[PDB]
Amino acid sequence: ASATRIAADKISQSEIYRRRRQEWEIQRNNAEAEIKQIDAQLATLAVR
Amino acid sequence: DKVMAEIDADKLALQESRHGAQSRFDSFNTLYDEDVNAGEKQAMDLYL
Amino acid sequence: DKVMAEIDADKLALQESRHGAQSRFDSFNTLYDEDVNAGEKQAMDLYL
Amino acid sequence: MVFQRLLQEQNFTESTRWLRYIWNPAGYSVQGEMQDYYWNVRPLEEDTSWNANPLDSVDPDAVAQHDPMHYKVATFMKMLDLLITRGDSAYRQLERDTLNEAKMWYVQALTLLGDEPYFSLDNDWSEPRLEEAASQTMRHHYQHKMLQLRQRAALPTKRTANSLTALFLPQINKKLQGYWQTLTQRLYNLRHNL
Amino acid sequence: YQQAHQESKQNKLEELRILSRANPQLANITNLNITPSTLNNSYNSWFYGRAHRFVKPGSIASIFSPAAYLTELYREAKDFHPDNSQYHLNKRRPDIASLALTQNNMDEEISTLSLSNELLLHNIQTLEKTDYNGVMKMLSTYRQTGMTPYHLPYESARQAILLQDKNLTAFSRNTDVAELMDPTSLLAIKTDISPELYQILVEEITPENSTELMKKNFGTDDVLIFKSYASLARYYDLSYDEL
Amino acid sequence: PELYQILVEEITPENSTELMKKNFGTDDVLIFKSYASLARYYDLSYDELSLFVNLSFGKKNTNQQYKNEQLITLVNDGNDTATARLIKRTRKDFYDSHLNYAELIPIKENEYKYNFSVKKTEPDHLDFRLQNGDKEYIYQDKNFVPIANTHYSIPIKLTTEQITNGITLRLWRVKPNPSDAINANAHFKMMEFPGDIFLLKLNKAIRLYKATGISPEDIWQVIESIYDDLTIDSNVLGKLFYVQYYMQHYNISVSDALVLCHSDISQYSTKQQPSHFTMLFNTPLLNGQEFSADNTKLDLTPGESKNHFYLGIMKRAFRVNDTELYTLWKLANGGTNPEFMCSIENLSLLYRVRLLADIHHLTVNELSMLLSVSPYVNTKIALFSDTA
Amino acid sequence: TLGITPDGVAALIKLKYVGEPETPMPTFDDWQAASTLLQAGLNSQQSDQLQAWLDEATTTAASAYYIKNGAPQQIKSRDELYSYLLIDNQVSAQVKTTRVAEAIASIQLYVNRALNNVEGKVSKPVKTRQFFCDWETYNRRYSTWAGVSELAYYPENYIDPTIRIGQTGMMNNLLQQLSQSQLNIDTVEDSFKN
Amino acid sequence: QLQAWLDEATTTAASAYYIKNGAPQQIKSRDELYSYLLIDNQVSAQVKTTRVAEAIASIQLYVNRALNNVEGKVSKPVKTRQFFCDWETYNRRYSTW
Repeated sequence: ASATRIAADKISQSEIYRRRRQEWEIQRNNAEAEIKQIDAQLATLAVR
Repeated sequence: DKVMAEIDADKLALQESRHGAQSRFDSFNTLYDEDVNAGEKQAMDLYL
Repeated sequence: DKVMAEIDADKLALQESRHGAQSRFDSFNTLYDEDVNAGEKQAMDLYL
Repeated sequence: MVFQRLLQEQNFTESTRWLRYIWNPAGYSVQGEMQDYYWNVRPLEEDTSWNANPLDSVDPDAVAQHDPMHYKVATFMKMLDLLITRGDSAYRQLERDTLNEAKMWYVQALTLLGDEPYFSLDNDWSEPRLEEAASQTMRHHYQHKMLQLRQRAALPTKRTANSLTALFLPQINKKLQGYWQTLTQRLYNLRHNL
Repeated sequence: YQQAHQESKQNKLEELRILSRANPQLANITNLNITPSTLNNSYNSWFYGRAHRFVKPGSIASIFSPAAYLTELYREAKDFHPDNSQYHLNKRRPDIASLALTQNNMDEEISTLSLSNELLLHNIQTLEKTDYNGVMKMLSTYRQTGMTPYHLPYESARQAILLQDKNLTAFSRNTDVAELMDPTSLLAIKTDISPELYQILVEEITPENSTELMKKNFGTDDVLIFKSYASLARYYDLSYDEL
Repeated sequence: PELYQILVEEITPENSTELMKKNFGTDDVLIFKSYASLARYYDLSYDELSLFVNLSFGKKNTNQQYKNEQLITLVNDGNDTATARLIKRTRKDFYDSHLNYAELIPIKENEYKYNFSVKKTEPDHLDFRLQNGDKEYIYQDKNFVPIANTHYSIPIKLTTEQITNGITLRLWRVKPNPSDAINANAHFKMMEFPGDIFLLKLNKAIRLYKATGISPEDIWQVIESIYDDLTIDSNVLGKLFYVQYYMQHYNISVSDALVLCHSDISQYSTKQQPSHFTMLFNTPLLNGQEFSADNTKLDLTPGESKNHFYLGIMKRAFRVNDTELYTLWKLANGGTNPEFMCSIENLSLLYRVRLLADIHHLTVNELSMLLSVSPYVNTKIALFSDTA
Repeated sequence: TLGITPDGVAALIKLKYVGEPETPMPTFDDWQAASTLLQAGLNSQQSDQLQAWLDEATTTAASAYYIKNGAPQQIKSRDELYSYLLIDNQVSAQVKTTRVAEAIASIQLYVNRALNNVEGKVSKPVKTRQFFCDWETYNRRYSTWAGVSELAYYPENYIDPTIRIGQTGMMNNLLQQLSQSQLNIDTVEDSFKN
Repeated sequence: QLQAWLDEATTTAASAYYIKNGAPQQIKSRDELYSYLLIDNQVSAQVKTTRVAEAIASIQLYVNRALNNVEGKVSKPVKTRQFFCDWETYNRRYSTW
């Protein structure tokens, strides 16, 4: 029972690491959209 | 003419904001559609 | 002339926003490219 | 199970090894010489009835145990999954050396698949009424014909009219068609600069 | 029962074993050593080319099509009632038995309530043995039930006028042609008063004309024809508050 | 230039075997033997190949053999020439209102088989008749009710002249009571060629489809608008240029350019898309009953019609008033109103003038003004050539 | 502002309800002529709007007439007419549904009403077939029915290498030993030796 | 733009002519011509690749087609060298090699 308890802890740690990576992926996509938007704002500022 | 081109570049900036908002919505939707992961459900069953 | 100089300083402000958006994107990308750390993988192996 | 888990954790060079432990299309090198087979499991080579009475409950594992050809087909679909995800992981990196690798994986999947069944389909249907199609007499006659098929019935050679005209037709499975569609979409995007 | 069930199970198993190796997708695949089940010729000779005939996914002819689902549904559901019972499927809905299982009926997206209208008008035509125009003529003048008469050209005309000139501002502008228009006719334009409904509203009720007009507007005499608030509200489609 | 030489050359029975060598190489007409080899040779899809070729292969498993309302039926033993018989259904009046399909299939020479299926059966008529353009009842079986959604087969004896000219079979259900006889008619027209000339014509038709990207029914319509017997020529290529140029010039549709390029309103329907005729006239069905292009006289003066069905249908289909319709018909005949027959040949060139007003963003009164100040004041638009 | 001719305006005024004497009553064909006169004067948007409104009016006319004249005696409301005819006569005309889906919904409503014995006399021996023992879970909707029939025909689509009904304790312990985010070759070989 | 369009037209001219006139008899489609010649004739002209990478991709396609025995007659003793025992993991791509 102790061995399968600590196996549950191991798989829980693996899944929380996977969720941390997915959240970092969200943040990276948001920042890439942001840098594209500010680049296009630089373009319209040059036109103005 | 240059005023109209500024309007066009501003529309391009708005599209590039909308693309990242779309990707964030799709990523959160595919996160929400799977409540538990395979490993998360495995850890629940191991605790049980 | 002063109106045009105001446009120039606004472009400088936009560049300084874009630099920080770039640094945030690069930091999140180098966070995402390593899923687990060396210590995190070590802790997984120790639980196993 | 090990290969599926290595695919989900994306250890590709080990997942393909653990798939080589069961299926290799390139044959097997045993004591330096090649072999005459491609399936490393003998009840997959010779279809052994693992499970008599499989339809007592709804279990795809029970039906695939009743004949292991379905296990063989699912193994091939897992191989196609591995190849197209190698191609997708190569395609998402967006370098022109990796695009050749992605086209290599998609070409390898396509030449494992072969030719898509295009003109061999029917597109041919004598449309009955619902009253004709739900004929319990016709359905019973069809089952009686099936029992005559397994009892071999001497094949009476009396060429009569096809009383089973309103029978619905067999359908090819959706997943292989999805594989064909995504492979030709990948190669269309790769053969342009998309 | 157990032996017949076992026979049906093994017939389904043999059919599955025949058809699952005659798949056209699994022909040109490299190094998948699959032989046909040595009864494929027997299947094609018994059923004339059925294993030879595989169908496209998403077709009307497919065994997983909604037509196949409907066929199995009707074949298993047409026996809940005795045949002479008025709740039997073919007796309550003879249209659903003779539906042609075609790709047009499968994929042609018609609006519902058009099927309901065609079904009701076809049942009224089959009942009264007349044409559609005759049904509309009799429905434009039927006075016995509530929510009826229904003058369909009048309804088409008043909805066309309400779509073109909402709120009747042409009546307010062009007063010299508004002189020619009747106020009750403009009432019939702005809200629904059929010509038969106007004849119902405009007729006077004498003690002499009482029993005849009660036949003309209700049918039966003998004043206790509703007997309850519920029957009255159901006959006129009223709420308890409106009643 | 070589493709133009391929398209412009004529195919005689004398020049057949030589031109088959010049355009294919090998003789002996069975050079494709399969749909897959044809589609591979011409780089066609099965759908694009289905626009042209609909053979007798797989006959027994269907009751409808016509694909895109056409059917080729090649017969053997024609002195080993393998002559083909292309038959095109045309879907005339009351087709969609009273029946599912209605196909005329040749069995042998002067031996034809009528396949149909009555939708919404009528129990109170029982008098099956079958005439051709109201001339003579070909098949007539009193006391027979075709029940709903059932594929019936009726043998029909038809002469080669009557089938090579466009025939219009008319399915009747008359009642012995003197009330209404339900009319439902479709139009057929067969075309017969020897195999080599058929292959060469199909070759240049498929090459023109590959070159232009235009519809095969559309090239049928433009070749029918000028010539007969399907001879691709320089006038056909000019009209095929002009439909494309008008379709790019204005934002009109294909059939909308067809009406402008001296063709008629197309009655070709499909299960994909309805006919342009029923789209224009009967898609929002006016009084339930549909509009049928009958030769019924109707005086278009704004007070003497009293046939409000066709009048309202024309006014809604042309988006026009009574007076504006009358002056539209007056422009079509040079300020006169001889007689309106309500035929398809009048509905086209009544629609041509409306399109002429609309594509230049003019009202019909403005078009009448501009033609009144033109050098085209009292000219006959009904009697124009395509160049005029 | 009505989009017609002044003679059409005079024809509309000649349909006066109460006007001058010695003018005859407006006939039904006269009303139909005025109706198509006004109906030809609309564009496609107003034509679709008018057509939808006319359908939604003629349904509540014809249903009341059918309830009054020809129906079984138990039918007294529009909901009872729906419960009989298995097609909803109260749906506004924005809803679209093909004929086979309407027939499927009608037969499914008939089955769900017959199973609860709301009808006259349900034949109880027909109620206990295997198709109706599996009604509540599989056969009620087309999606689950097609999923069960696909699981019968192509079980290769539904087998996953991870879970299986009847897998052993050593297999489950291997799956516990194998379910991490990181799987080395040494880790999977130690798990395989275990 | 004109040059790219003319190249993308002359490839689908010349490939059909090569399939018709001079080719082994098994070649009947453009995909079969690709599978023979090991160079893709359907790629639009925006894609750039040097000659050594084209030759590398051609030989790698030839090896991956010969290992699955899709060709006529694969010499089975050549198939079991150490270089092809390490083909699946190392020698398939230049980076891992």
